[PDB]
Amino acid sequence: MISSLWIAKTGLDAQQTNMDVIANNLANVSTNGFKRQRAVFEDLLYQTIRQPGAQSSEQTTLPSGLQIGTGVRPVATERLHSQGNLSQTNNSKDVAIKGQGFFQVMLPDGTSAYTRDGSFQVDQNGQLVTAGGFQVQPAITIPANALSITIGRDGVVSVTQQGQAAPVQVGQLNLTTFMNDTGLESIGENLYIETQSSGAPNESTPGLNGAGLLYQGYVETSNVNVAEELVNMIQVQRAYEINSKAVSTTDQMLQKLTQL
Amino acid sequence: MISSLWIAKTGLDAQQTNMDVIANNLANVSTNGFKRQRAVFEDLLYQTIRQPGAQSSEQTTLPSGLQIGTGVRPVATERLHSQGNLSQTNNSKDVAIKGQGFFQVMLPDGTSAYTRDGSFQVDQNGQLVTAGGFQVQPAITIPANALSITIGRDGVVSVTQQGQAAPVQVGQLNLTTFMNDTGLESIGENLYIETQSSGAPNESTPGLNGAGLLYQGYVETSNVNVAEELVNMIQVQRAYEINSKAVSTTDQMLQKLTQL
Amino acid sequence: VMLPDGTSAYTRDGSFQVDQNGQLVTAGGFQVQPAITIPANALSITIGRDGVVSVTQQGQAAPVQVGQLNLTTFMNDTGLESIGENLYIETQSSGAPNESTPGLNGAGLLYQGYVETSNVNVAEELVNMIQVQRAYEINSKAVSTTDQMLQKLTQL
Amino acid sequence: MISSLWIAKTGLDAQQTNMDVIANNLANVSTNGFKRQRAVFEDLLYQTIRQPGAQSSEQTTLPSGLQIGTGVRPVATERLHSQGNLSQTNNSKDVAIKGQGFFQVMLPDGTSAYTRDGSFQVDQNGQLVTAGGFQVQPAITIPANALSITIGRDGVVSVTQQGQAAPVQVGQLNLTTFMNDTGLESIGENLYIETQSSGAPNESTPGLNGAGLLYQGYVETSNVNVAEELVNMIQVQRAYEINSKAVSTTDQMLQKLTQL
Amino acid sequence: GAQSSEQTTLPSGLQIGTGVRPVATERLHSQGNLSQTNNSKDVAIKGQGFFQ
Amino acid sequence: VMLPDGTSAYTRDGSFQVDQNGQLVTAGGFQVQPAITIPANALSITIGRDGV
Amino acid sequence: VSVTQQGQAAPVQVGQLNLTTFMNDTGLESIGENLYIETQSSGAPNESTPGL
Amino acid sequence: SFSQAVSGLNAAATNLDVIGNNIANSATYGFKSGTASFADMFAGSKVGLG
Amino acid sequence: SFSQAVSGLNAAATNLDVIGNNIANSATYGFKSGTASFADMFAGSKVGLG
Amino acid sequence: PNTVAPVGRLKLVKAEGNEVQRSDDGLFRLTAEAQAERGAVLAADPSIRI
Repeated sequence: MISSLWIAKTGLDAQQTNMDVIANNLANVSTNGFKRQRAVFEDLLYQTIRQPGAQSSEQTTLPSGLQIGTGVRPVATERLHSQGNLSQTNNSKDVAIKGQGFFQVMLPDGTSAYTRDGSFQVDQNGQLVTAGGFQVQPAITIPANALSITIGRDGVVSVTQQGQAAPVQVGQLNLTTFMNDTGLESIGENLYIETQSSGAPNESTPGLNGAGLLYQGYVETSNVNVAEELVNMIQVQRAYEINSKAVSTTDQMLQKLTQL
Repeated sequence: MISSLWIAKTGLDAQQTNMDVIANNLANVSTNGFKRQRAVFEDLLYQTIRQPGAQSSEQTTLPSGLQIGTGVRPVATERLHSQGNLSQTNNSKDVAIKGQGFFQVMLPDGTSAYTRDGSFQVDQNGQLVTAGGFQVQPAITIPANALSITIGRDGVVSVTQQGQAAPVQVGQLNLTTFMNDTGLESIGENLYIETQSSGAPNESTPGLNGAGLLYQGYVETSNVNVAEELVNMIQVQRAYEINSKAVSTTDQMLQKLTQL
Repeated sequence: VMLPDGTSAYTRDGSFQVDQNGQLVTAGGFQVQPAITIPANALSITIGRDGVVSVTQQGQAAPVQVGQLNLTTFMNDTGLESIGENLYIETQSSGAPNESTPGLNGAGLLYQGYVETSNVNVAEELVNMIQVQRAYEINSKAVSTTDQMLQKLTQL
Repeated sequence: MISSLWIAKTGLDAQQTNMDVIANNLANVSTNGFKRQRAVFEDLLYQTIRQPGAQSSEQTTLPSGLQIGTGVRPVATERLHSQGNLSQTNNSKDVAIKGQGFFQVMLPDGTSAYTRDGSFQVDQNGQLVTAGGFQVQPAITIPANALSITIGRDGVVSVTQQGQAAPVQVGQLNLTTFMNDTGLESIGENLYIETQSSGAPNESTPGLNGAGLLYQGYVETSNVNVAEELVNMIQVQRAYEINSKAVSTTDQMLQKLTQL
Repeated sequence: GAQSSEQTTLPSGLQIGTGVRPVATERLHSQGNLSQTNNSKDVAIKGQGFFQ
Repeated sequence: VMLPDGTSAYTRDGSFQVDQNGQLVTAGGFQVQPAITIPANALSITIGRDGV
Repeated sequence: VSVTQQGQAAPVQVGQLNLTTFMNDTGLESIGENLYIETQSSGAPNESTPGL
Repeated sequence: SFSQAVSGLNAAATNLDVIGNNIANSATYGFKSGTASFADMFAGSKVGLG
Repeated sequence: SFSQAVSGLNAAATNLDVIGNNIANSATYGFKSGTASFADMFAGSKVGLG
Repeated sequence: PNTVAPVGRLKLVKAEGNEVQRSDDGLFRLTAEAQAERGAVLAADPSIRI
């Protein structure tokens, strides 16, 4: 009923979204290959009671007219694709990517998704799949009687057979890149898909066209700085309480007005 | 039908619009590059029952005639164009301008707006755009397979390639200065448009002719002081209560009059 | 919007729903004149800043366009006749409507997710009602005095 | 007997209905798969005293004739068919649907309802019924001596028997989607019945045609945002108070007319 | 979906809830943690079943 | 409205009730001329904006 | 009186609302619709720009 | 906001339970250490779910 | 007042990270120790930015 | 509503009052001098407003 009330309501909603993204960042602080989120707001329209720069007289102009804001809206919520710290697990079936790029994954329906976390396992049939039953698009198949699996900086993969003391190659792990990494549509189970906002994916061997290298035995931790989350949470709480105080003041004014 | 009633109406309206601008300032306390507003009021005309300085006799003159007020009106609103605090995001695509200036933006219609919020993204076509799709007017086109992006203190922007072991320039972020910054008309999405009382825009390189420098990785915070906003809220609440009391007194007086 | 009897009305209240045929209609069943239709199994309906409507699907990697929300402008907004169902119809007082895309020829823009409130100032209504109550009482007193003086006249 | 009384009565009734829906939302904030409701209003007819645009002279016309309102009337209520949060229960028979769709439930009289609340229990005959005794329409029959129940993302349900070293399929879960989710009529057991506004149902397996997936061990909570409900309650109380003030003013002027 | 006119039907009607009630309190027959007591006549079962 | 003596009268007051036979009648027993009947076991009756 | 256009920054002047004054405002003959017409008691009207 | 925090708390509790189980089964002969892997979950975009 | 304190806290965290990197990189044959360098920033005069 | 169309115009006369005589049924008519000096039937004048 009062413009002040609606403006304060929009402010409360914005602070709520900020707190929600903070909680989301803190919840999966230990998720491998997770990128933290950041929300960006913008002001809403402005009601122009007196147009700025108006022709007040034959030669005089208003230096600045009368304009009233009407609130704030969250314009976007974007990922921050930084490079997470590399851990040391000393496992043969987890690969960390240094630089840019994503592993391609064949979804059950038939489309293609992209992931950043490399921690692979083997299905019952010998295919190399990510945790969740999604196989890699180039279809790397590990044969039986495999002594060890070796992956170099490039995508080439090799398996040490029981005999002949000579490693053989059974595939290659290329990386896909995008023009706009922040435009990827994130979905559940730690996956991304392509949209119009991002560019057309381009395949590349590791170490070429700016694509990152591969390291075996390492995993990539989330780039969530737990130190900044606490101070951001304090600021969010303070701003939320201040907006609540504004709502309370407006309600007090209305209640006093209705007592006539 | 009483002058006091119409005067108290104007007083209530002035307090309401003051509270509205306070709530607007408190709403987008987290919006990047937001300049707070304050309202300036003026009194209305005066009814001269007896003319001041009129000849009261052959030699005497009235020291001061009988003049009656009419009320108040908000005459303007101005934005304090000071320098906001710079926060760090460690993002290579965030630019914060220290000093005075605005980035020029090409609206889809064909007109050009000017903004202070430096927080840029790259679309699918590899062009620097703002959060909302509006492109930067100098038309910076970042090529693909870009290892890193560097923006100096001045407007030059370079991109590191895989080869050639040297940065390559791809544009320059000239910014515009105005004779009168307050005269820019404010629209949504943190945008301002030129008006008559703002003067022709002046393109300039950063660091010259009073133009500010550019910092990469930082983002400018809004200049809002909540400590003053709280006391402003208390003051406007009390003023609204006083004006409501005046209205109630006039109503009681008129009601007792009409019982004859 | 189009009334069932063929004629077209105009409204400011943007609160739309989808019927069984996948047509964007107002809350009340009246369908929008440019005839925006939504395909089945839509995932996310987005509306552009200048009226372009797009919809996502299951496997498609790009949004598909489905319509445009061109809106009309009038020479004199106050002259439109207001029918009950939160709708306006053009009259001879207002000029002939001219339809245009948002953002051009002085037309507005569209925001998705928000709805426009009402521009009613509460603080003015209360003082206005106090004023009208007092004026009503004063006129009643005038009637009473006239009646009393007429009675005194006719008594003799 | 005065138009103002009739108008204010409609205003009070509309505010009462709004408060009623707010309280209904506030009541079952702990109901699984519950959708909040929003009431939309629309004014009543108008009385035209002077026809707008009618000639006032040979060449002039009335810019806008006299036109009096009649009040307000609620027209519809919409359910925000968004996605609620997911909470973990570690109960093997709790299934949460992520996305769009409903489980079909066979009512005792033979009709079919649709529910989104996934909390299933097995009765004495092995039927997979919902909490209330109604059985799921595809007729999933859990055999005895079942060590565990597995429900995949594609909604295929299998059991782990004593041996055989391999689970056996016992049925499938099919999800029905409607053209207009907001059009379904609710009957009050987390059940919605198909009506004319919503399209004819069409079964589809999860993960196809935009239908959502299934997560075992999770339940979807209601999408009720109390932070908005509190502000709505404040606004409703103020509006009700103002309308009561209007009624009191009309009564006072009627009394003064009576005393005439 | 009422037939509000000859052709137009209301996409969503006017319905008001009447509250909420508890329908059941289900037990969670999961497996508890086993402890050690070193007593001759203290028996714990793993899996499913009940002593009579 | 059909009067008892055959003639028809016109009324603007809308207050209708269902008779024992189901026919829609006005408050007073006089029945509406177009002869609208309501079947029993009816969940809810709706009337359109154009008199359907 | 000025009106701002779509693209143009500078407002475009469209007219001037000059107003009239009389030697004796009391002598104007009043009719309906808040209108006054000149008489012999009131002098001939003179038009001027506001403020002068 | 509350449900995401609850989910994170449960995930941390699960991780600590795994750590405790690994450290308790030390000195066991035919034993292999266990580790936990987590995964984010989103409804559409910009809507985190823990 | 928040921005200056947050900036100082971030600088201290950077210094600690550099120290930890140096201490953890001992016994690396081809290694050179790293030291951080800081600089205050002022907008005009009498205004602190961190 | 945009189909309003004029369908006629009334005829208003302006009689001073010293030259009109009442008939025997309540209507007024021009007297002999009035009809002699202003014709048999008066002419509508645009100055009359209703």
